[PDB]
Amino acid sequence: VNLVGGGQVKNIAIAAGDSAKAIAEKMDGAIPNLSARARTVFTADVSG
Amino acid sequence: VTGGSLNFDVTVGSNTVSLAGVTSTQDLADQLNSNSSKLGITASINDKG
Repeated sequence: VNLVGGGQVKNIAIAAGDSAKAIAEKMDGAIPNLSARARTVFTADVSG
Repeated sequence: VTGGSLNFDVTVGSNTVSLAGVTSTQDLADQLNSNSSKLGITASINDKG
């Protein structure tokens, strides 16, 4: 996946298996004044 | 690092560093930050790596 902004295109490498946290960490940084948080909120409901 | 670490040295001018056990960038980072007394060269490891 590529990034656009401030003339700093950077193909972020997202491997097969990387969690959302890792993705956030990688996409963070290089692009100036940009941040990336991660959050996994999931509910559950047991049936019969 | 395949099966071991990089036991190397660093000669900055007169004195010579005798660091050992380098497996990651962080290890060498700590080795430099500790040796900051002897070697007058500051090191820095950002979140990038």
